[PDB]
Amino acid sequence: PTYGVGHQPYRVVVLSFELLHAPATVCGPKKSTNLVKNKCVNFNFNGLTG
Amino acid sequence: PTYGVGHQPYRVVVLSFELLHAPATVCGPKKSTNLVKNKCVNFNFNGLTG
Amino acid sequence: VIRGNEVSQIAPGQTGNIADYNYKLPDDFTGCVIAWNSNKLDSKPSGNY
Amino acid sequence: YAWNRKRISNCVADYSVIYNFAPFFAFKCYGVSPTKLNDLCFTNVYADSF
Repeated sequence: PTYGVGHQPYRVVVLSFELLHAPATVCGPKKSTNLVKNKCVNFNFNGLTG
Repeated sequence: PTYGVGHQPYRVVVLSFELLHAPATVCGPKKSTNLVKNKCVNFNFNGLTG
Repeated sequence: VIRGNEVSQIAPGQTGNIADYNYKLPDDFTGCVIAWNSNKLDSKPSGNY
Repeated sequence: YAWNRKRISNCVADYSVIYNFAPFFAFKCYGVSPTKLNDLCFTNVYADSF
């Protein structure tokens, strides 16, 4: 405990992600909506917007 | 006081500035200079140079 | 847990001592790093070994 | 105002031993990088302390 701040304990947690290429299993709390077809709408397919 | 450094109370003061669009009212003790005409001179008007 | 010098070397494309011998991150790393102080949790007056 | 200047020359320099001496966070190097300092050669080194 007598050491300086440059030698102090540091806990490190690294979170690593994978950018799609698979069916998504972990996703946020955003509520899904029923589909609509044959209309120009704004879509959100697993974080893919357009 | 026994909490970690990430949850410690901080005092914050933000200074918001307005850039021109009005007569200048807030600056310091920099001395003004008598006006001259018809000479290629360096000017400094309210903080703009040239 | 790491030391205070070694916080900066957990980064993509950075060499050193702990990054090339203990834990290497890829250059296309897409993720987040969290680091925090642990003075009252992982230290002892006689030496934490 | 009276900082000492020490000239370092005619020696090989191991830059990995600097971290064990003082409790600092990291180097602040302009132009070069601290991790690559072990591999290139120089002519004159100057050290100033204040």
